[PDB]
Amino acid sequence: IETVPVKLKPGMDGPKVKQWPLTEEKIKALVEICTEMEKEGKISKIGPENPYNTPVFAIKSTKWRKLVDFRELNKRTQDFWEVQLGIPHPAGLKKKKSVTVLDVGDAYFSVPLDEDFRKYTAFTIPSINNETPGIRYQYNVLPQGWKGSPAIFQSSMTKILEPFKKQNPDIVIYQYMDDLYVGSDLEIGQHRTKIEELRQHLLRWGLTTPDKKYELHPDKWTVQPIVLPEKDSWTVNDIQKLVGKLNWASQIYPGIKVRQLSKLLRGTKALTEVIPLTEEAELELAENREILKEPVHGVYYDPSKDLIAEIQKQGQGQWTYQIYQEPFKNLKTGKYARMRGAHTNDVKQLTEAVQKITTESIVIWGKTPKFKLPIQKETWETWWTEYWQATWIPEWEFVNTPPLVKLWYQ
Amino acid sequence: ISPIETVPVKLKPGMDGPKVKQWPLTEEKIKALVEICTEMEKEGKISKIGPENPYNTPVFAIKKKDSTKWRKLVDFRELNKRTQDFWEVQLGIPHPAGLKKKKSVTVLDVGDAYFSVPLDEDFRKYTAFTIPSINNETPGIRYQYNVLPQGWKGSPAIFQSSMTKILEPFAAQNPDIVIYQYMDDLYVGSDLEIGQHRTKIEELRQHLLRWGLTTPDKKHQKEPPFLWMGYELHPDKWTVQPIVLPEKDSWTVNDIQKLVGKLNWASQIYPGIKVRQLSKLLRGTKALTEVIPLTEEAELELAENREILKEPVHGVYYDPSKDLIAEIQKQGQGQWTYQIYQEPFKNLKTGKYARMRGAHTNDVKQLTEAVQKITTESIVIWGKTPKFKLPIQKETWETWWTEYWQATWIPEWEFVNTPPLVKLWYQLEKEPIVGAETFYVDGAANRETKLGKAGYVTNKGRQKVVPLTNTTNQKTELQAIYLALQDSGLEVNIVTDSQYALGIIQAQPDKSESELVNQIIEQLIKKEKVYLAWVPAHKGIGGNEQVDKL
Ligand SMILES: N#Cc1ccc2c(Oc3ccccc3OCCn3ccc(=S)[nH]c3=O)cccc2c1
Ligand SMILES: [Cl-]
Ligand SMILES: [Cl-]
Ligand SMILES: [Cl-]
Repeated sequence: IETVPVKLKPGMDGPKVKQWPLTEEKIKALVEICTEMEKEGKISKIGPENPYNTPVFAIKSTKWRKLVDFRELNKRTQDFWEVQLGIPHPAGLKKKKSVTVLDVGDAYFSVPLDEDFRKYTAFTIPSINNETPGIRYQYNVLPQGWKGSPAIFQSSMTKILEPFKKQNPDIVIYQYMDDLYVGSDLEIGQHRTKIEELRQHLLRWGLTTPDKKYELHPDKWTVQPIVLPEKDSWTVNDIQKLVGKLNWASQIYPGIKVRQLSKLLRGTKALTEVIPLTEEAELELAENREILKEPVHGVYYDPSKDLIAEIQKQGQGQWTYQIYQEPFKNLKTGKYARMRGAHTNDVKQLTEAVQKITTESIVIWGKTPKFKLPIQKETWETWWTEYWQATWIPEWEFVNTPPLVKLWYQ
Repeated sequence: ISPIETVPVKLKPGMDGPKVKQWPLTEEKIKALVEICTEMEKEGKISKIGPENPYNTPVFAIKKKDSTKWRKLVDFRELNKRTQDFWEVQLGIPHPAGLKKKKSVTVLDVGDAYFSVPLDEDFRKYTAFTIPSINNETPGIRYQYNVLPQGWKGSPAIFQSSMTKILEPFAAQNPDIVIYQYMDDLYVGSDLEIGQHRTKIEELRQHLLRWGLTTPDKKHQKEPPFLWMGYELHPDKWTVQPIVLPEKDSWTVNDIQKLVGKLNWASQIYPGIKVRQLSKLLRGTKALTEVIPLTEEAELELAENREILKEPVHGVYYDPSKDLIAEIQKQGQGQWTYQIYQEPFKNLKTGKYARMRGAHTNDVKQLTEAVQKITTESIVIWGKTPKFKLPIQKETWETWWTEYWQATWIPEWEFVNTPPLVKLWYQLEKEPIVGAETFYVDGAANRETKLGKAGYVTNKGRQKVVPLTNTTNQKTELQAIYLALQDSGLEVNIVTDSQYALGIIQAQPDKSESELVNQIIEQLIKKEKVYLAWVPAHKGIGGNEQVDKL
């Protein structure tokens, strides 16, 4: 068929991002993958009159998979896939009991890409020790990881899904980049059989989904409540920490009172001294505990602002996160605990946590947040692709300031 | 010229060709220009044009050694500023430690390289120039370029693509011959017998000549050692070109920068080079021609470098069949040095890491940072990460990374018991110490007066307040803790309201740019148990209120 013209935002030049150096093992995998893609027409080699570039990576199973980081090109094509060809986000997918994610990225590879736009998809396969300038390619078809690919394919996808939507009018289907999110209130077995029905329907229509032998239950998605320490007996230190955390919580929840607790510790006492609480003091504790049990007031999602995810390392394979748009206005908080395993590199847990947070943010708001990552920039840039199993890549930055508030977000 | 296919070139969108003025020149200049423009036109690299072309570009004439040659110069700045961007030519160069030994290596220099590659026809009209009349009475000689002009934005990258395509047929016929490409040169290696290799070199030359590229004969072909990019490439070893550290009485900022540069350059193969003290002098250099004094530490550091540089050192080329090993040693002063080797007495390369940015640091964190720098470099040079040999015990590192706030990647490493070792010099208590005096400390200062005070009150009734001059609200908060570290037993509980001071100590540094923090570190090592606790200031909670009286 004829191609949909793609125009960059006016006055915006193409992506000119640097290629990271890669292991020899990963370079060879990329050369192999790209040689096959060139044979199938999906990509072609290009000359020096193309100045643009987009990073490429190799990820894994036992088979090497290629991953293009289209973050920059997506920003420079936002109008094309967000305004002109935007895909609306359903607000009922979060309400579903079970949500399954299906990879439908292979559909794009049939559809040709606008000839005048191919130059902006240029990527470079790096050489070792700067021996070679690099193998340079550009896409001839809609590339995976570009946000205009699902936007262009949208009408074909809506058509292929319509017969299944008619039969199953209570099933929510939402497309974000290369994935379909399918949510139903059915029992797990019914939902699983429904997912296979959709997989077979898509296969009947020519959409291979590599799901041959991700289940998410979003009913539990909420802002977790702050939990004050419960103690049979209380020391000066214990009251001190309790008062401090309550004062920090007062920034979020107004109405916290600690004046009675402050009086309970009087004089230059000893930290290990055991101070029993006053009747008045317990009343303040009981009021603050109930005040924190309720959710915050007036915290709404602003779709004109960007979502922000903050993560803090807690130890013993436990991580906590907050998603917000303005300070102390958390839209979502959670605690990701690594599935207990031998392999436990903090990078692996951080990488797995970032993927979990990003998927929830897609299901809840239809967009990804920008992460504040508690890791050194170079360490993450070196090792993040080792455990990366997603097709998208969120924005991120690195925080060099230790929090000092880790206990507070417990 | 050549039969190579021309790369299509566009002007930057919304721009047009360069229409620049041609200022007159002397008669001997206009003469030597025509003596070259007629010989350039003869070889087809330029061509006379008519008035229809509306563009123009300045032409100048200059000579070397007042030699017979009077080279032409064209300033293509206006065109270059209006031409499309191209793929960026090679930025970094191969490192000698990443080369693999070939039984024979040859170097070939391409002559007239840019002028031997044709230029896109539709783009030639924007390259026009003029040789002026003797007195602006005669008409000018309009001309135009047919090949890649020297000093044009696209010339370097179009040549490299043309050369790479030209090499493709020979490379397919000769799959065992390695050909490095770099600017106007080709570095050809092989594992063939000298006579067999010399025949393949002559084969490459003839192939390159049919494509229009001239190349030196064996009479003019160089021989090892090759002096490439400040290196010395020998048939079985590599090292840097000789370093010259000048002797001077007055060292200007520029001179110090050059000295620090040569020393960094020498550090890739000479182990132990240090540039901390010399670089510290550079801090706030400002004027490059300013004369700066030398610290006794700086002269000592420079003296040790001269001692290191006195004897020569060389590195080895890379062998993919052997392991890649990295070993790190702490030099002191926040400086580390490392070697990368596969065999014991020969190193592929060396280097050093300094944490200049952080005021407060922990040896373990620095070691982790240095590992990261080596890992990135190993990937660039060899395409893989090394097996590390580090002066730290597993229980020491496992303790640090377990409790560190950031995520850390600890690769394969084995302990090397070669002091200075890396250890945890102290550790704060995770819970308060029963049977220990509890100091409630506080401090403050006035910003205008710069006069402050630091004091404490303890649960046993002890009280002190000390005056401080020329201090900060931050320094006094650290002074309060230092006062309580002193005047206390081997086990002490310290309660502060300063999140700043708590943050610095909780990071558990072992060195800093503050003498006060260095003194606090000394106390923390000398103590047995220290628990540092924090409370909100001005909350009037317990002891803190009484200390706040200070
Ligand atoms: N000026 C110049 C210049 C000269 C040679 C270069 C170079 O040579 C090779 C070229 C091809 C394969 C291996 C090479 O090098 C292996 C190691 N090696 C090096 C030298 C000798 S004499 N013998 C030997 O084994 C690679 C890169 C840049 C070069 C620049
Ligand atoms: Cl731009
Ligand atoms: Cl450094
Ligand atoms: Cl002491």
